[PDB]
Amino acid sequence: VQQVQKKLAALEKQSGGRLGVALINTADNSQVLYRADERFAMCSTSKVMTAAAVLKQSETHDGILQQKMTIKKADLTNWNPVTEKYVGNTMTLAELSAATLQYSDNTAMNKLLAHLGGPGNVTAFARSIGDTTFRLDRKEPELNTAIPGDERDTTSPLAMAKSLRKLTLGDALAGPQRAQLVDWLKGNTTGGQSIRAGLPAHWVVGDKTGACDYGTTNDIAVIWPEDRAPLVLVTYFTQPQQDAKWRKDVLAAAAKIVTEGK
Ligand SMILES: *C(=O)[C@H]([C@@H](C)O)[C@H]1CC(SCCNC=N)=C(C(=O)O)N1
Repeated sequence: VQQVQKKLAALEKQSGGRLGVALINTADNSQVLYRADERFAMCSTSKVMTAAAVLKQSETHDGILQQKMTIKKADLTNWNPVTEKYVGNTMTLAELSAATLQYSDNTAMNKLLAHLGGPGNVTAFARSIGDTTFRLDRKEPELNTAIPGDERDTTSPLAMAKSLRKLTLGDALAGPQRAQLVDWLKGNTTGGQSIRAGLPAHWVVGDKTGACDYGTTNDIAVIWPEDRAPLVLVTYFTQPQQDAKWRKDVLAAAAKIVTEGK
């Protein structure tokens, strides 16, 4: 453990940024923490809490995931990998949730936010599940500024690890909703060079990445090591320069360091 600690600290010092790690081993509830209580900009990883809020509604509102929303050229933002393929057409909340989680579509994120009534409702949802750290303040793309010292749109590695666990393995969501979130996370197409890169290839993973200003490179995941109890891992990383380049490789190394031998 203290060896895992020295390695993480060395990884951070060599990277020149600020690293935040929180790993929860559901086998014995043990934890590997590094700046786990410090706040980091979540940017794209905040889409998990947001999608989960929509899923929560579906527990009481029958067929809500089949409800349609119109996509218009005016809704488009700086990143619409999927939504731009539907200009002038409709997308269901499920499709929007999938586009948001698996391709990190910014316009889909804003569609979900509009449906939920704004980011304050996502924050409220987080509080309803016991997360008092999480906070969503803005919409896309402003929530990605990741300004140092700014608390807007941030959370701690540990708090996000606990909520991801509650949402994917716990009781924060009901069975069908819990299963849909896990499926969406496993279908993510943007995490190939992050947490997944530092893990044995056959291990099963569900995750949500994030890449924003100040070279902030994030990733939150649920890991199933073969037939052993799943691990919940959060690797957050931010740098001194506003225009810094992303370090998906730092998250891969943090991942390997804390999960090796698990
Ligand atoms: C989330 O933090 C941002 C924001 C614009 O919504 C998006 C952008 C990306 S693509 C980053 C790196 N890909 C290729 N070079 C992601 C993402 O999931 O990676 N989130």
